Amino acid sequence: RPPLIERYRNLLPVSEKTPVISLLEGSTPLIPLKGPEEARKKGIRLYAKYEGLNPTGSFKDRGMTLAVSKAVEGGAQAVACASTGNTAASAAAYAARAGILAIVVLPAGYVALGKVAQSLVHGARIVQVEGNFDDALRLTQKLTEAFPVALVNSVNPHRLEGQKTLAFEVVDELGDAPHYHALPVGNAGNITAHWMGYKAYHALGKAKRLPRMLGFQAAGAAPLVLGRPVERPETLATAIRIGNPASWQGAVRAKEESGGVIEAVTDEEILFAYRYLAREEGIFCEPASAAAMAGVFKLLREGRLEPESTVVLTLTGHGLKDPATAERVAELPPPVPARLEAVAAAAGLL
Amino acid sequence: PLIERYRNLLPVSEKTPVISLLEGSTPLIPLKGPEEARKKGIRLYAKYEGLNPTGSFKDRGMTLAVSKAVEGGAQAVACASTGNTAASAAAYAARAGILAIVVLPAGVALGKVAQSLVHGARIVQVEGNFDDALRLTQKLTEAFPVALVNSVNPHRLEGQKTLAFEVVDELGDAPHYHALPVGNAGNITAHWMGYKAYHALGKAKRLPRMLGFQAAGAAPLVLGRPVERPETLATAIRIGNPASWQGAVRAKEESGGVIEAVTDEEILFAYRYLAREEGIFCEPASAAAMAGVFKLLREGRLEPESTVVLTLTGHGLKDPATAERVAELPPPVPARLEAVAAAAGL
Ligand SMILES: *Cc1c(COP(=O)(O)O)cnc(C)c1O
Ligand SMILES: *Cc1c(COP(=O)(O)O)cnc(C)c1O
Repeated sequence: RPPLIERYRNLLPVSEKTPVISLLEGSTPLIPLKGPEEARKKGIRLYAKYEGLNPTGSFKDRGMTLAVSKAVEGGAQAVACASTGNTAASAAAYAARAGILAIVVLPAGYVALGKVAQSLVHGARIVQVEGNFDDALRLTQKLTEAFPVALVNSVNPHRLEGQKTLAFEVVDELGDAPHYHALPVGNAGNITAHWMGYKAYHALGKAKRLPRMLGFQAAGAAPLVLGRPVERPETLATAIRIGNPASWQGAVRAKEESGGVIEAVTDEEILFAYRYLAREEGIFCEPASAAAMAGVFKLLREGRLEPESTVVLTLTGHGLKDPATAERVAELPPPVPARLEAVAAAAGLL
Repeated sequence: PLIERYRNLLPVSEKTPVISLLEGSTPLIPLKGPEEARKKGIRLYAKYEGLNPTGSFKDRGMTLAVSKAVEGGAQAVACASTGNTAASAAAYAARAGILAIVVLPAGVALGKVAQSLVHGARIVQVEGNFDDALRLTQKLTEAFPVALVNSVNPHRLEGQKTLAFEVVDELGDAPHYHALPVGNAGNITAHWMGYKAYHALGKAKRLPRMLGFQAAGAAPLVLGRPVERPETLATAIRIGNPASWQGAVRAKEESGGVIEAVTDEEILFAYRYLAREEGIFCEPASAAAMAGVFKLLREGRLEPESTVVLTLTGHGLKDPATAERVAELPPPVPARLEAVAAAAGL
């Protein structure tokens, strides 16, 4: 696992003066999937780029390594965001690695300790303000303008450049870009970066073809499917519970230029794919990440994937990011006497 | 795949069905410090096993144990524990299309087994104690087509030995010292096996001194006798009678290393240090390895200019309870730039 910035140095906005703040993120496994049967019946091969195996458990590490490295190169004493999720955790981990502050501004009483616990252990400075979520974003902006603090939010150009490397790794591995590439779409910075990576590698000549990007959003938070912002987003897939994507334009360009789509999958569909990956492929990912697999199931049922094609799915986060969704009251059989036969019977071996 | 990468050094053949989640090949992250180490030119590297498919190094052993189990036509794998072994076993069982059985004493925080459950593991609770569950799992794997995938399965040790191969492959040689946590001691046994094997190959031009560490409240190998009431927030190494006891002692003696204890406070300190200073979030049991290095460092027991590798066994995401316990949310401040800057430490 080389530092991501070093693996693609000549293709990234870095110089010899750029301080490489790396946790050896990237270079994640591209697991060939066994099925599903719907796909095998048509010679369609699926590969899961397992981004949950990045340092903080999310693909965001790809963008953060570059963003914090550049921030430091600029003399920044800290980075900031107004996120309560995987962004804050990634920012905090890299800030810690750099020896600088990670600042997260949020409306008081909004988040639970459990959700920001990861970023806090990394020493994140979480500032709850007595105001609205608009007050937090705003105060964040001014912090970035009055002090040496870099904003590492969704639109940070460096986060997008770093996230582009995922496409590079896929082509390096497969020998070419896949026919299709599915992934979840929240603020849409990831699908925008994926498309950037593919176009860049294509121009470089390492990728002969360009994949059709397949973006999927939860039905309850599908502004890019609906073609309008969603004021009241909702879904068990927290990572993509977004009503106004920050990289809206980037997503639409990626979709259009790649000849792809951005469609919706229901929470039931997301939950189904979530279970499928865990029980059938042995891959535990976040519900939002599962949306990508739900998306492939959807198009397979609709007969919209060409036979004999290759499909790559970016499973964005690790299942451990959201234990709650995995801890529904199990309702396990009652205990059995400490007798072997009883045990084998309970284990279903008889 | 790990099994393919080290095919010639593992007990496999063309007949072995490879059940892999592409585990292994984890990052060997060079640590910035601590200062105590920089002071003596002692370089530290963290082999981050928390980035394996299920979040712990055990996947190294599980891929081999399950693959061999299937080679023998096993209809299932089983273990008498909660936590990482259960989760790793369940994930690979799912991958292979066979059952994962987890036998536990009756009377169980779903968090201890939620990860194995999401993979579809079958939990069987028996009305008896820990020994009854283990005794029953043993008899179960002897009578039925079920492989026992606990710390003493020989295939798990062989698979886990690969960690040493990778460390040598990347550094270009074996390190002067290799620290890691010790629960059932299968991991330290495997690490030594790996170094010995690479030594026979000429890959390692030196043998590292193995430095094992246990939580003070669960340090049987440090006390020379079993602990009937093991205690420690470091759940993964809260083991009173290590199943791979002799293997550990041999690793310690033959390598000229040690197996010492660190307190829960020292473990939390190392845990905070890794995340806050190196940006590495690991499970508390894993931090005991860094705690151990901190200990020998202040005792002046690590040769200057030497290389020290630490196996951080699991990912911090494995233990949210401890993370929440350590985390603290500051009180709200007014929504004013000066109040925010002040609180952000600017
Ligand atoms: C941030 C995140 C997303 C959403 O990605 P965008 O670039 O906002 O579209 C999806 N899944 C996970 C696990 C994430 O962390
Ligand atoms: C299993 C485990 C240990 C203990 O390893 P032993 O082989 O039992 O010595 C330590 N840390 C983690 C994260 C583990 O999963």
